[PDB]
Amino acid sequence: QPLAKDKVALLIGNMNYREHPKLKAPLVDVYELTNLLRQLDFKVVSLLDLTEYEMRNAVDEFLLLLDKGVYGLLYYAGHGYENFGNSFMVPVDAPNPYRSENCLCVQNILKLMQEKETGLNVFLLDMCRKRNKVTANIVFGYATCQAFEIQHSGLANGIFMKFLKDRLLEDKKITVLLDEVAEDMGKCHLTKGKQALEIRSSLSEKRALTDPIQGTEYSAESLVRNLQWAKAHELPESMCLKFDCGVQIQLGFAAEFSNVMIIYTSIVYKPPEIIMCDAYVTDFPLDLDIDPKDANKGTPEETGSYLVSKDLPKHCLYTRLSSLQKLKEHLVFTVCLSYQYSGLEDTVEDKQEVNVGKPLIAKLDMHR
Repeated sequence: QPLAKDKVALLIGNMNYREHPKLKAPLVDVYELTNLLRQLDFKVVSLLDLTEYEMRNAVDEFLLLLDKGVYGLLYYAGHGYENFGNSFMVPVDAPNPYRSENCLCVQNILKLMQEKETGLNVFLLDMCRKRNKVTANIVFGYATCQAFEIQHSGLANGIFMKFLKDRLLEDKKITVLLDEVAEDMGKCHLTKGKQALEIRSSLSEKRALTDPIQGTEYSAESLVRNLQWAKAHELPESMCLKFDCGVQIQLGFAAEFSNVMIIYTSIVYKPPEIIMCDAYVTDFPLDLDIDPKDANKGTPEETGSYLVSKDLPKHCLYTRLSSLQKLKEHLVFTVCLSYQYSGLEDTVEDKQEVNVGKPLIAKLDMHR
């Protein structure tokens, strides 16, 4: 039986491009792949809309986890670029036209992966393409069909992921699964008789994503890095804030991605002596680049949140923090309360600062 020393994954989805067409499929595809891999015991970091610097730093931190016998999986969905036999991943801040120096070279990552002694290393690219001795056990999948499908929900789903999600949970050698995905796509009307998937493999043994985790036992200087990566899925716990007037505010947290978190607030208790009160969140760290006109909304959809609406309580005010990878310090923000005493005309203001630590991606000690 093949064993994994540990299972680690990094998934990046780029959609909202400054100078290039916006993509739709990376949103749901990264969200669904994150859940699928977590089911298989991978410690996953998922990131949406990264700049050049952010992409390079996240890839470097992931590469650092690839110790002897470890199973790694790296997934990128977004714009891609091809130039003189080399392929490149395009970050959201890339200027138009495309330049190599602004992008991440796939061949250079493959080269760094080839120096690891991984039990398995799966590198999958799902790109919207444009032109103008000791085994590392690398399996490289390169789909150039990134084209999508609209669901009953109105959400976009990708072609490579549609076939992948139906096969990924099976206890079969990874290369055998990918050959089936290539056949599925070859029969699919959108990709029939076209260069849609290229698979490269240097896998000498029967390894699968379903393989159990071995004598994990980290090491001395791999310890902190791994504990931080394992904790990047942990939400801040719910909190109930008490104000001197007696009004109690509940603060809740939900996650779409490792760098996208939703904060919700509601008035849980209003004393009889208080006629009217309202609560709102403000003064977030500058690095997050929020804008008060996008915070404290009546519905999750108004903040740009559509993935976790079933897990979000109704009748709250919602705020979406989609740039958490930019956070270099504790997430400290203010809960403001406006209130009025029954029989009095004046509106009283009160406020308190909340520290929710370094949530999700902020747990990592990466370059920022």
